[PDB]
Amino acid sequence: NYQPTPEDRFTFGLWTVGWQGRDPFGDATRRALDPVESVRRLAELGAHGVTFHDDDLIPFGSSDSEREEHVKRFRQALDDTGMKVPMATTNLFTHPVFKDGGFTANDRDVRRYALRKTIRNIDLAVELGAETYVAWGGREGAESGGAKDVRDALDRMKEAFDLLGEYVTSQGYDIRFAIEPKPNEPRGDILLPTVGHALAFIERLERPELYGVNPEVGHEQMAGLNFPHGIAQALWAGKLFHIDLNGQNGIKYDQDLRFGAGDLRAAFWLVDLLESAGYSGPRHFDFKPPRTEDFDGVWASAAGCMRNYLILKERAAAFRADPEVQEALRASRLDELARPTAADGLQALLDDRSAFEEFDVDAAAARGMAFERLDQLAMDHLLGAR
Amino acid sequence: NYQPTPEDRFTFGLWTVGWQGRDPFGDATRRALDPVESVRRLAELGAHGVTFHDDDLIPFGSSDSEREEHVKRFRQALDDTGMKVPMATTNLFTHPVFKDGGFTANDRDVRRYALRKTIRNIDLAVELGAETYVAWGGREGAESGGAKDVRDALDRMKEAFDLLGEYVTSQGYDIRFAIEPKPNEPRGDILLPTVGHALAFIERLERPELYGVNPEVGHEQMAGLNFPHGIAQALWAGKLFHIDLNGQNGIKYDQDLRFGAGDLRAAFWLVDLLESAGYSGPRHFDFKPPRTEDFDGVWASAAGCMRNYLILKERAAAFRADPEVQEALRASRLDELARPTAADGLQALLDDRSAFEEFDVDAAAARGMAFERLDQLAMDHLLGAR
Amino acid sequence: NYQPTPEDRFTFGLWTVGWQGRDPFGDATRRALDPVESVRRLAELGAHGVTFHDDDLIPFGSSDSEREEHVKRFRQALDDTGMKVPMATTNLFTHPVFKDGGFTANDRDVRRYALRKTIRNIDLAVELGAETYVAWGGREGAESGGAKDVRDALDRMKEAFDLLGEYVTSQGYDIRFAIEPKPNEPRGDILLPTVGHALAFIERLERPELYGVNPEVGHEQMAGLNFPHGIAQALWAGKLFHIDLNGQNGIKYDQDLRFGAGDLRAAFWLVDLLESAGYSGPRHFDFKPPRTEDFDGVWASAAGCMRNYLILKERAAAFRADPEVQEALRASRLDELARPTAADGLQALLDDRSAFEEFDVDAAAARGMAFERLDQLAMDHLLGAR
Amino acid sequence: NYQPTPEDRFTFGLWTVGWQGRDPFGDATRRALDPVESVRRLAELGAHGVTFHDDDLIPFGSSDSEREEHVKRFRQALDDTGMKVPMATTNLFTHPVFKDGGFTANDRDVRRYALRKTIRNIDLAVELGAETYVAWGGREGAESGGAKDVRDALDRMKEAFDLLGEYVTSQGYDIRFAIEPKPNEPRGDILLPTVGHALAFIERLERPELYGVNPEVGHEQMAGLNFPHGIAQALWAGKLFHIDLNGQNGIKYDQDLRFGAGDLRAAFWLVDLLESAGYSGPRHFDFKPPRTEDFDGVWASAAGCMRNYLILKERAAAFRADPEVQEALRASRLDELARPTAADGLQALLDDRSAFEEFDVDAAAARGMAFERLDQLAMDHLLGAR
Ligand SMILES: OC[C@H]1O[C@@H](O)[C@H](O)[C@@H](O)[C@@H]1O
Ligand SMILES: OC[C@H]1O[C@@H](O)[C@H](O)[C@@H](O)[C@@H]1O
Ligand SMILES: OC[C@H]1O[C@@H](O)[C@H](O)[C@@H](O)[C@@H]1O
Ligand SMILES: OC[C@H]1O[C@@H](O)[C@H](O)[C@@H](O)[C@@H]1O
Ligand SMILES: [Mg+2]
Ligand SMILES: [Mg+2]
Ligand SMILES: [Mg+2]
Ligand SMILES: [Mg+2]
Ligand SMILES: [Mn+2]
Ligand SMILES: [Mn+2]
Ligand SMILES: [Mn+2]
Ligand SMILES: [Mn+2]
Repeated sequence: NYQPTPEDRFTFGLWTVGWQGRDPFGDATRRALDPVESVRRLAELGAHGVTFHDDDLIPFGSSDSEREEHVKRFRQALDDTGMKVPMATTNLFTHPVFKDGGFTANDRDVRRYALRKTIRNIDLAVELGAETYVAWGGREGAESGGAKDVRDALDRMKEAFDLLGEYVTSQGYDIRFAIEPKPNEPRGDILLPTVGHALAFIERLERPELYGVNPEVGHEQMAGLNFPHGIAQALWAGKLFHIDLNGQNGIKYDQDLRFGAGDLRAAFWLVDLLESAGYSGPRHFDFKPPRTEDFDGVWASAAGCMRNYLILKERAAAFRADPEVQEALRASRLDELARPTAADGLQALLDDRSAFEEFDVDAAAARGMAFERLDQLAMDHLLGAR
Repeated sequence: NYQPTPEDRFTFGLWTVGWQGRDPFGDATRRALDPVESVRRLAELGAHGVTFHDDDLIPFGSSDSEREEHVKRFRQALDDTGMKVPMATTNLFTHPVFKDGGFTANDRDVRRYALRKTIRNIDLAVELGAETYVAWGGREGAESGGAKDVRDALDRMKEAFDLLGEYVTSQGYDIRFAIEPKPNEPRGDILLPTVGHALAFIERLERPELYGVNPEVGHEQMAGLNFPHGIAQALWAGKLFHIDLNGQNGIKYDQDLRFGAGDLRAAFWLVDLLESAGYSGPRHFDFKPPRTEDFDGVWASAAGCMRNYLILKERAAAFRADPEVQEALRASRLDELARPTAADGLQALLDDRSAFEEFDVDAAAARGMAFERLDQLAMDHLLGAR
Repeated sequence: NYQPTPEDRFTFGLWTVGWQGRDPFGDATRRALDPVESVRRLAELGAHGVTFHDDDLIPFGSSDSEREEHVKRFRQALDDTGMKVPMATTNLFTHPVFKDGGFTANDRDVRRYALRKTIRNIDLAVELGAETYVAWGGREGAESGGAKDVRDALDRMKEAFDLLGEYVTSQGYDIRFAIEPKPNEPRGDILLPTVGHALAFIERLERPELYGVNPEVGHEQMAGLNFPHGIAQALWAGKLFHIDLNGQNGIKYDQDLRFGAGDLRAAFWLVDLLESAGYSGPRHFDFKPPRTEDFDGVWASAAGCMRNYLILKERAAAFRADPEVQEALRASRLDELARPTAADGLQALLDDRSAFEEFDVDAAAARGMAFERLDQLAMDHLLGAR
Repeated sequence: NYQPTPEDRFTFGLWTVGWQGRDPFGDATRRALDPVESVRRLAELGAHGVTFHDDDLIPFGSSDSEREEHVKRFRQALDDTGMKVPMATTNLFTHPVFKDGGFTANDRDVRRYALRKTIRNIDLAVELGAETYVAWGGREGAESGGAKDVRDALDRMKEAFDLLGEYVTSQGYDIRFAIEPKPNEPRGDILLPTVGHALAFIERLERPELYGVNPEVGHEQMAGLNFPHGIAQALWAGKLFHIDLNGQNGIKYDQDLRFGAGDLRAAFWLVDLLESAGYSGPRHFDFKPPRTEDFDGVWASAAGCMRNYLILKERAAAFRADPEVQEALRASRLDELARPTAADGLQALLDDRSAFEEFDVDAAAARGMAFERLDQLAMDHLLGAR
């Protein structure tokens, strides 16, 4: 039951199952994983593919020789398993050089280095088959108000993203970029803190069609925001290039729980939306098996990610397929929401006395929305109580 | 000391000093204010102007005759005082008809009525001199996931804003629109929940140049976001058409405290930014004198709004004018942030060995940002301790 | 399926289904309910009982004559239905006189009036069968730091609660008091903001055995706290006299959604705890049918409260009864948690070399907690996926 | 100006200025500090004393020989400088063995080891002069609901604290214990999450007089709580044995900014309260110089902690000493708050017709609290604008 297969397009970062358990207040609880072993164990679990930071796959400061050997080993594991690599990203946050940012570090030479580090890994990503290249500006921001001129920082952020878009255009690459928003941590406030801010920023770039968002469940929830709503707006803009799935219990540090944990009802409505809208990108899990777990718990946690997606997928499908739910949706006028407000046009609206002068405001106010009955049908399906 | 004058461009909504003190758990503590008295008392305090909802100025359901009388009284008060009306807005939230929204109500006839209600008040706003027309979609959203198809809702929201833009274009009006974001309350989640989401949505409108944001201090803070950062991004996009100033203590219900209360340091950095960037729009206070206050406390609270702006203005000016602060800004490389990252171009960057192969990553990592010394200079100025 | 009966001990406040829908930004969407009709409709739904504020049952400012008539009507409805009244409370928040508090108002005469208002309703509560009298100090607090000396306020709060305890002792009443904590709203910060603060305060009262807590799901979640954990600590202290069940989506205004909505997984673990610990008090729903709903939606929402409790009750029971879950609990050493740490005593511990000098810290560190596998068993049961 | 001296009782943890800058997403940006150098540099800055975890002073796993040498070096630095050690604590969180807790780990042998680790360091603390021994149960809690039986966990927590109290009683030590609450991080939820929960738990211990709280500014703010209010309640209970001062910007990860940053107005009201109540314990800074800083920034940040306390101390003193503020406090009836509500007694209250039957509720409701004018006087003083 609920066994994942590659058609489900489930993917995992090397850094997820490979997280050793170091947190602000504690040392590693698990040994480091060989990327080759992760590719194999994930393939056995039914995953579609893997993702990586440059520094997950090639240890930082590697010579050309060692770099080659790490990449060759990895590609062989991908060949043995048929695992794909739909997305890759740059580590612009771990090394102390990035303590004030990469693309928006106050130090100009760091910003140039950030771009060269990213461009090198774009080449490798394209070679391995990645269709999306993710930017998470985890270090772009400040802890204090005077440390960062944010208009200048956004100048530098636009400049970097424009340069990356000129680079892929000059190479004839098909890869597109996806910004992964996060409101805070490790910086006190991070630039482009939500899906909305990232989408707005993209529209000021030179080639906006090359850039979308990679929203993460837990990150929008760290701002108390409704993650299905933000995904809906990303889909509405045509910008949902990729997505990070995990769990988060409210407004606190970034938990990265396995998907399904945290806000379970939001996970249900998210899966309902992704499936209904026909999202066809990777279902990527950016999660961390809690450091309480040994290696067997790591793989159980990763399996649980896919399992919870597939259960929720079945619950939302049954919900939508239920005639009683279809009738409830009509009773709540979800169908009227889809009708143009005034396709008859502005002048017809202005002359339409039934829209104002003769609008019976009180009869319309008295019509109950029947939202609670519909939500309890949704709850009944989610819990299997139908 | 710190006495406001009309050149300071301080404005107040009729609904602010006129808030009677009804909250979810209690009845009104103050009698209703005559708009004419508010215009006069505000003018005596040194305010530049007033704003209004349609239903603040004309009681809902007013005949043409009574409407005329309410407007004539109001204009006379504006003539006696020289008070301006730089902004107006529509009440699309109080009446029970709007319980599921205005522009995005599931009921199509409510959406049409919403638009006719707004268009009527745009005409009056333009007549009274308003340069900005604000939309706060306080009822646009949901408490439960199935109640609102958010992609369809954004269709309807775009349709309404496009119709309003066609209307002002057809009338030859100069007025522009500003979306006021709010993440939640009174709906469980509100559509376009932050400055970022509103800015992104604007770029999908037919005439994006007609639309900006009216961000509110407390609303971005209800999402835990950095309000000066969001204002910076609005300024960066050229979209800061208007601004709502008040106070908010963290993530909870919308407090609307007088400006300066709540997050005092954020208020300092906000005033520093507005003044430094040369923002020239109204400094509008969307606040509520707490219901603990009688009428004398109402006017003291409103005076306190302007007073705190002017103190903070002086502190930020002294901060920026301090040679020790100018030197600290250089020590933190705020000037390098303003320099293009790679004006020499992509190819020069790719061939620049000092940007990667020969970049001494560790020497750069060892350079301290000196952010704490700069922030303590900012703290010293804010507190008058220099 | 999942039909509630009076043995389930489900109770509702008159103010819950009777909420007319007035919120900070909107007028009532529903007509007022006759308390007699609420008693009957709730009895038909399978509820065990009702609760009330004094001013829900007798309109404020009622003469003795009218008061008598309102009470007689109500008791007759209770006689016709067999509905019980296990809890009552005082409205010390709606009337403008309480704008700075009841028991801790700065004005001494208001504090005395608060106590007389409460004592009058204790008499009625005792007559109607109430075993618990709830205090919600919704107005006790401040919006600004200088407005309330909090040590003096706690003096006054202790004085009032001591006086109430002397009153019930002098009358020979069996009724006990329960403090309902709330962190904020309508005050900027409310005194005794969480279960913990309320429990600590009780231990300074003259007769601590007369006082417990009435924790509310949404209120602890408004502080981002774990509601099952706080309930566990209340049970551990022997102080869970009563409980308020509802839903809340994170840190924002007090939503009072129907129970089961909001944090669904927390609702599961709460029901699991209440049932496992053998809590036998009322399962009281302090919720508000959203103002989008008409009267049919009001009763559907109230039914949904009980329904979700009973589904979750069945899921947690099946979870606990599962042999695979019992084995998982042993694998995670939940049984070792129940064993005394050092029943051999301090001196034996000090001389036990296996507890320090010879403790193999690394072998113990390597033992995985197997928490993820256990939680995925819990998730499987909650969703019906076993 | 604002130069700290030892009479100000400012203290710092070795782990504060000694924080190397490793965070969840990045490596250390600073070399490790020798505790002897920290003692000296802090003494030069005007600090009163230092605190430590066992593992800050003696590296984990040290032989008796090396342990002795580390302690001797440290005591010599304390002798050269006259620096005191008013508080010490145990590291029960860094080592992987504590991944599920110390005192409440599910594994019984870990709980015993936790206690032996703590008891060893109590001996050293007492020797060095510590009057308070702090327990921060950072690992006590869970990420998932089934992992921790919280009633059993509180049993184990009581058992451990009782054993520690029996140990100090058996040794004739004067040292007292202080629980440092934290709501979350590194566990998803931490047991005893706030000051209130810790105070309540203490009252169930065998010897409650031996236990108080060590509240931290940022930790209560991570729950959105009012830190001055919680301190007031701790003072009211007689339990403010110690205090941790720092800065935090709202509900997010534990920032540990230098004191004064974060919520500046809350810092003002906190200093006002501590000074007014005559708190005489250490003013301890549990903060982390941001990892953006080099060693010079570390000492500037630490100096800034004391500096901001002393500025705020002067502002609050001037506020309280202002005749205009004294008059405002009377206008807001802060003096009436201090008067007993009903020292005439219950029966006199019951027979007092002026407290109910003849209480003019509307005249009392119409009396404005004048809170805004008082708060603007407080704001004026804080900003130096008087
Ligand atoms: O850079 C991309 C990735 O970096 C990871 O280390 C972070 O945990 C993620 O937020 C992000 O998806
Ligand atoms: O509609 C515009 C205005 O409506 C007011 O009632 C709300 O309080 C504000 O958020 C908003 O500025
Ligand atoms: O006074 C007791 C009750 O008052 C109600 O109006 C509030 O909504 C509840 O928080 C509380 O249970
Ligand atoms: O154990 C006591 C101390 O441990 C430190 O590592 C934590 O940062 C503090 O929260 C605490 O004061
Ligand atoms: Mg991610
Ligand atoms: Mg506003
Ligand atoms: Mg309640
Ligand atoms: Mg601490
Ligand atoms: Mn994350
Ligand atoms: Mn607001
Ligand atoms: Mn509530
Ligand atoms: Mn901390």
